Amino acid sequence: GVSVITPGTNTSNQVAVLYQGVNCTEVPVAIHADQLTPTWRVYSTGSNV
Amino acid sequence: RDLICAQKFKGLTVLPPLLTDEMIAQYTSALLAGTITSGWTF
Repeated sequence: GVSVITPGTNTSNQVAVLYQGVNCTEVPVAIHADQLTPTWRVYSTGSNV
Repeated sequence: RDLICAQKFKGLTVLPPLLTDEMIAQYTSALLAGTITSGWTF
């Protein structure tokens, strides 16, 4: 599961993404290769982990 | 090596609770300390 953590669009458009139940040495890190689509999701980011 | 919790592959996962066992133990410890040292006043 993918969970999106937002403070509200009234406050800010920044979000935090929780990839539920998986490790993030294992999350796909195709950040600049998102247009090639190795993932079901299209969006990919490289923020603090 | 085969675990019964490999129901993830059929799409069935378990979410962890917000309060851990340590946090529930700290709440219980606070309740016990208040009950012993202050009665019903806390």
